[PDB]
Amino acid sequence: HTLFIILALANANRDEFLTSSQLDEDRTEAANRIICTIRSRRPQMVRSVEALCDAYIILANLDATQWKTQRKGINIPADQPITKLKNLEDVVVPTMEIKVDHTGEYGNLVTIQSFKAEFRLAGGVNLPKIIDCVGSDGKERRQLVKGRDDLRQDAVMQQVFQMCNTLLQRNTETRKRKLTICTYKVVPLSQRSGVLEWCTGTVPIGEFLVNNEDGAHKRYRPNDFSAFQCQKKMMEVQKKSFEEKYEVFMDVCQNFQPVFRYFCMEKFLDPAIWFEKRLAYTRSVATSSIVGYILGLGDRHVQNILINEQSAELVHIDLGVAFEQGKILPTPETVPFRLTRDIVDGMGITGVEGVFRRCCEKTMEVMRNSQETLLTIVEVLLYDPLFDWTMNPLKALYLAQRPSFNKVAERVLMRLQEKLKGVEEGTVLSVGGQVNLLIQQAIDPKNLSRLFPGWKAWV
Amino acid sequence: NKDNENLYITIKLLDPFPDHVVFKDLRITQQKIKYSRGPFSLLEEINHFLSVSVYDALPLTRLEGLKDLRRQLELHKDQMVDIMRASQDNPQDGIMVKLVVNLLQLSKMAINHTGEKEVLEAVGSCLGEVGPIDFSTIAIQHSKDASYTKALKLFEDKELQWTFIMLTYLNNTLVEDCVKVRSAAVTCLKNILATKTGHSFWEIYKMTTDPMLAYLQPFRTSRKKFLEVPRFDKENPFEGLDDINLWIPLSENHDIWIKTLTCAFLDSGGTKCEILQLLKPMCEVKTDFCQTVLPYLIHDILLQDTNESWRNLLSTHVQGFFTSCLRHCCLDKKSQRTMLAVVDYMRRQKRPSSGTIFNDAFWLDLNYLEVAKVAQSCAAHFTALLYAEIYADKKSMDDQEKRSTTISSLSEKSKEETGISLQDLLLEIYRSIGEPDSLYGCGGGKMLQPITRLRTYEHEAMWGKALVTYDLETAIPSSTRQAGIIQALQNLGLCHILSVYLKGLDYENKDWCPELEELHYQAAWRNMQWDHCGTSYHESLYNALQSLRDREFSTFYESLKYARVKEVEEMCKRSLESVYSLYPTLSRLQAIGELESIGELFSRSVTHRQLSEVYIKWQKHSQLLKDSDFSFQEPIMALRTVILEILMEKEMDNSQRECIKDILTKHLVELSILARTFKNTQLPERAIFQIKQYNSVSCGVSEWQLEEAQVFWAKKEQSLALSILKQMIKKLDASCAANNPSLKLTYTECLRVCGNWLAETCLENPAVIMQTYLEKAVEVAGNYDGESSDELRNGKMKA
Amino acid sequence: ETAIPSSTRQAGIIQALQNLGLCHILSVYLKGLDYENKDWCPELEELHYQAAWRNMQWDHCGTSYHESLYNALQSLRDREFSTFYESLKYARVKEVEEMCKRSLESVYSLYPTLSRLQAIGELESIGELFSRSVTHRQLSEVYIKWQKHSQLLKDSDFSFQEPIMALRTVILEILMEKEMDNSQRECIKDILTKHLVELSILARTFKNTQLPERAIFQIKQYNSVSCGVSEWQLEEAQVFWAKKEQSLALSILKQMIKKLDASCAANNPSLKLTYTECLRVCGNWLAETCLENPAVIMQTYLEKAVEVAGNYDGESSDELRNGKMKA
Ligand SMILES: Nc1ncnc2c1ncn2[C@@H]1O[C@H](COP(=O)(O)OP(=O)(O)NP(=O)(O)O)[C@@H](O)[C@H]1O
Ligand SMILES: [Mg+2]
Ligand SMILES: [Zn+2]
Repeated sequence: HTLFIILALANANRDEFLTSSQLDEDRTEAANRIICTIRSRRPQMVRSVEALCDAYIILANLDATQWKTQRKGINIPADQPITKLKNLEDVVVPTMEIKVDHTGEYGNLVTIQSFKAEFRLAGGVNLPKIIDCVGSDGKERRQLVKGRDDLRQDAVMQQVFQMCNTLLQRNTETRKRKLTICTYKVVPLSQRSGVLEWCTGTVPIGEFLVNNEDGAHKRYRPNDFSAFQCQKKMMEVQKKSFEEKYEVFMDVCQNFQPVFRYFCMEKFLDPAIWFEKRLAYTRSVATSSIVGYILGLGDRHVQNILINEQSAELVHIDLGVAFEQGKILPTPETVPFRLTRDIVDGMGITGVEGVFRRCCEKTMEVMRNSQETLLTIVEVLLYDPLFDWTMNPLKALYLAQRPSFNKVAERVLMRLQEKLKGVEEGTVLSVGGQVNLLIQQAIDPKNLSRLFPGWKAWV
Repeated sequence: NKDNENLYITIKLLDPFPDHVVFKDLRITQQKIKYSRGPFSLLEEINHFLSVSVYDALPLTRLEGLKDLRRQLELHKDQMVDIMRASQDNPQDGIMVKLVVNLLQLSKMAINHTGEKEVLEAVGSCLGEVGPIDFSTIAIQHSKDASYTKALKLFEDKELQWTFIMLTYLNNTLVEDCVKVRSAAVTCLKNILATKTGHSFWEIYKMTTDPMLAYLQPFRTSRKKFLEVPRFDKENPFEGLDDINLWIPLSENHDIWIKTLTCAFLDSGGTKCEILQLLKPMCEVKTDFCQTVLPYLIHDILLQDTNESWRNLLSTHVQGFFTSCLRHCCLDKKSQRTMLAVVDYMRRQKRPSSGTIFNDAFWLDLNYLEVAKVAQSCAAHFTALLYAEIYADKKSMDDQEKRSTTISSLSEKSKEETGISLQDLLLEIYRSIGEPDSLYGCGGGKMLQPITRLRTYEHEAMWGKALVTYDLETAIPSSTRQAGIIQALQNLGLCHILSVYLKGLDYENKDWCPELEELHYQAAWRNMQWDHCGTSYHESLYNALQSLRDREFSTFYESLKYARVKEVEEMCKRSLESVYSLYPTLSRLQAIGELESIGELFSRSVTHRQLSEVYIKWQKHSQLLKDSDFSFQEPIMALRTVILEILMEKEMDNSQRECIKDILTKHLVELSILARTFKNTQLPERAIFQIKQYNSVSCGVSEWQLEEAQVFWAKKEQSLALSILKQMIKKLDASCAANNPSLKLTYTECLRVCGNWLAETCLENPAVIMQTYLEKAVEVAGNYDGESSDELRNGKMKA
Repeated sequence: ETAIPSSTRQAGIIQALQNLGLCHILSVYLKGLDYENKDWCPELEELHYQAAWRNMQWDHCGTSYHESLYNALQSLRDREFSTFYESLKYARVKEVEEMCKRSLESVYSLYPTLSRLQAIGELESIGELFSRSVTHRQLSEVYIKWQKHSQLLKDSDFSFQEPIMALRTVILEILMEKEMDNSQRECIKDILTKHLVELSILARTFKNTQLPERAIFQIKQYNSVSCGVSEWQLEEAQVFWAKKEQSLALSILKQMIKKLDASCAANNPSLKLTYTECLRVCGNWLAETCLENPAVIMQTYLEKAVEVAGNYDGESSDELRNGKMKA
């Protein structure tokens, strides 16, 4: 549970080696000392894990821009050292979640056996590589290797999500309702490259809804406006008045009816299973929305939300934007979370009323009852020297592109404390009142109109 | 044949023999065959029981397995906690809920059969061993044959799947006692196997291993020319089916109705598939076969439909049948289920035209609101919910198309068009489902109605508001008016008030309906009103308690057996689709089992070890119920308190009743803690009063005083709780001199709680609070050197 | 608790039941207590007579206060005015004699006596109205006097005002249940509805929720729902809001607003005040609950109430001025 973190700290500048302030060199030297101390008694494990990390970094540094149009699978070049390594009985799979035991002895763990020779590519600005890892048991595992990006923030967000899950588990009101946050393992390897868990059996909600070829909206409502038409209309009114934006958004919403409720109908024909999946989806949406509001999660567009095909549970990815840094963006986010028409339509005929509202109230009560622990955790995060959570102009422009630290941290902590105590506009609001206010703000068409077209508020 | 390798597996899985001298050698042989690998844990025993279940559907043969499972559940309750924890990640396939479902299915199969009482008693005892444990699931799932599903997946053509289904059904019914049915099945098997489709099925299905292939070998024959099914062209194929009387005879004769409908479909010329035409002799002798084949016949007719004439005819006849159901006429619960199964089967079929699942849901032009209402009447809650959602979506799409509406408006249009309110129907559907959160989704309908308000108050445990509304409103029927009044009074304590109210009600009214007798017996046994003296649950419990007092054990066991059998029989006739419907039954069976278990202790001598073991078992099983609702745990605690008080009021000349007094005090403290957790204040106060009846105040204070202080704190009475705790601290300081290890934990907890309460109330400066309570508790817990304990470790950690 | 003496145990039980409403429960409890016990101490007879006259249990039939009140009420029903006045005189004399022997040092010792004497005086005053012909002017004057004297009691405790309101409600219900072939009982029905609305408001002020619900139920017994809504529906919505049931109150007020919008077309001056108050209260409740955006709340409730109160030109009134000021 610690070797990969220390190696990642010690391999901050190995990206250019394979291909600032004194604190960086001091941290690197201390990490090297820890690595030598670990290698003193168990050298084979340290050497094998270091070789695996070097192989991952080399694979990440591969350009592979020629196969952008290929989606069938490209054979890994024989020059990559990842192919040479096989049967690493001393390396546990970083993708898998390793259970923690009180005893120091670790046994019967799934170790890396070999890697498949074929790798896939995912859409995006940069090209990440999807590789398959075969464990000791012989079960394949899919791993996503990302380059030119920082993955430590994602790992920290996953840790906070794990803490939220543990807080929700120990309360009987949320344990009965099985309110959990879907999490995936993130293993940073350097300051520029890293590897993280690939959620098998999950599809983006935007891919399912507004796909150009076989989207849900096109399949179920051929006579309505296409996704491209709505996107173009929203981009046209971008440099216009607020009233014009509002009336354009209303016109688009009039000719764009939600069809997301059909996911459970076409995937779960049994009424009992369909009801179970719909209830699980509603509970997952309510819990994720409350957690995101508490942590100030932003940039929750269609491509950043994944839905499990088997369990119908939402999975949130790309957690770089948090602590209300999305409001500081050139196009501020006026919604605490994503509660668009598709999201409400997928909850059933009752909509936000019923399971969603009660689950949101229970989650907010749990958050309020554990305000001290959450505040302490956020204080621990905010003073991390390597946690680059503050918004910068480069990140602001990259997020929205078209064709004193102590004072900020204290302000963020005060805002979080006000959220945990129910203070919104200087007044004390109950759990039910706060939940109602958040639902109203999320479903308000006026707030959705101001949002960036890339966020796809109408979707 | 123990050494036979091919027979060893099936010998291992057979049910154990009855406990008798004659079955000795076979018993040891079976136990050593089964336990050859090694001892079996509770999970392994449950898995073995479930694997045995799928073999023979005869409840009489499973009596010994039921008793063995009861024994394992009784003496392996520790492993049940681990079993439940292991199923937390995936509660859908929990082994415990699967076992409960299998036991209930076995009880249903035992209905109307010889020796059913023993099977029902054994099942009730097994469900009494495991109580209403929160399974973290809402919908009951039924076990499905994996091999059958794989065989269905083997064939891609729909006709091949139909052939496989019919051949499997014929093979299954070939072992029936009826000889005409066997002859018809053999003739149909030969006819199907002689066709080209049967040959293609045999070629595709011969790769897999299945005994049905060997069973069908003699019937199959090799011929140069394939069997040809004659095709006749009727002048008007629609005249046979275009009859409203034919579709709805409904003369309380479902068998002849389904037989005539199947025959009329068969004689129609619309059918194109060859295998369906040869099923007439088998259909004419079995109604179940007709019900099974009817969806396939309808699908085959609709596939060959031209100009939508058959689709329109079937749509209007099915709609007329559903309207005749809605009416008030008085149809048989089998015809409605058959039509619901027909609709469900047709909903899963892909239409010939390219489309989505929503288009596939409308093979026939049907009003799904009526079908949902029928399904709700047939207790198909999830099916009714899905049909209601489909109807709402279809009507919204139709309105949008016509124009080129909220829930209340859509319900108003539904009422003004078909006479059925969508919001009301969704209300009863969600109430039947029983999921607490879904009740708030559809609440806009009948908001001002007193019944809805009272149900909301009862769901939210607003017993005072419910009592006020029950007393205020009068137009509500009396039987449920006093039923709610009594329930609200009992949930708030008020035992004397409830008893006087019952006496006055009996004085003013001579007629006595069973509900009021049930509530009167419940209050009589709960309040220990022993002078009040088919049989119902609480009446049986009261009779058993009096038999226990009078040492009439034979009638005590007979009454408990009758109550268990009645509870199981009442649970058998329910829908068995919602998990929440099992919790009251499981709680009642647990209470019956606990009373039966304490009966043997009462009968024989009273010893400290037996009482300690019984209390430990009760505490462990209560911990197994930590996620259960308070409504399912409160009756168990009340029965335990009544049992303990009955044990104490027994003549006790051995002067060792202090053990029972301590056990009752601990039980009442635990009950107070549980009620405090569920935001209840009347029950903890009653428990404190009951403790104070049997206890007093001495130099050495006890835990129930701290529990009373906590209860007073929960009642928003901070001054009283602080004064009580300060008096407790002063008495502890004056009494103990670091000499009593037992008082160490009480002193530390009292100091810590008082310091926390003072800090919360801001009634003292931090310096004095630290000097007097917190650091004092830490010093008491640490410097006393009363180490080597776990409770001390927990107290030190909390301090 | 059981060690407490029984006489005060059931005295407290009856008092607690009465203060929470529960008239049927209290009556059944009294019947069961009389069934299980033959000895009848004066305190229990006093409480039984109090419940009998408060619940209009007229089939129950020195003299005490509530017994005298019950006898006077039966004499009023039977038109036996001589014994009605004799009973009221005896009750007044007994109350004064009982007050004479007290210490007369604490002002709080006078309030129950003053309240009892006020109730006796009000019953005596309404006796002459009952005896002679019933006219609109006499009932209006009596109600105006009752309202003025209640305003004189605005600082009195609820324990001294509740019996007076209960006696007024009983008197009005007895007047209504009298045979009325002149078809002018609607005036008494309106007076009772206004009195019960005032009682609900007073109980709401004193943080009481059972009594306002009972008053609303009593109003609904004699009233129904028509195209033109009335004030007691708004009072019921306020009562439900006081019961921490925000959804029910909001739904009731929204239904009231929809019915007002569909019914009135700026033609009923009486409905103007009800519509303005309902819109203002609903807008304030929505703002407090944060269940709607400020733009919609302003567009639908607040500015709509202001427009209704101002543009209708139903001026020259004081209630309209108060409603406009509040909006
Ligand atoms: N953990 C994951 N599991 C499964 N699919 C994932 C995961 N992370 C990303 N994806 C897929 O990758 C797609 C692109 O997202 P991502 O890999 O974050 O690249 P990106 O959009 O360019 N983000 P960024 O690099 O932060 O600007 C998503 O739409 C998903 O389909
Ligand atoms: Mg992304
Ligand atoms: Zn009928």
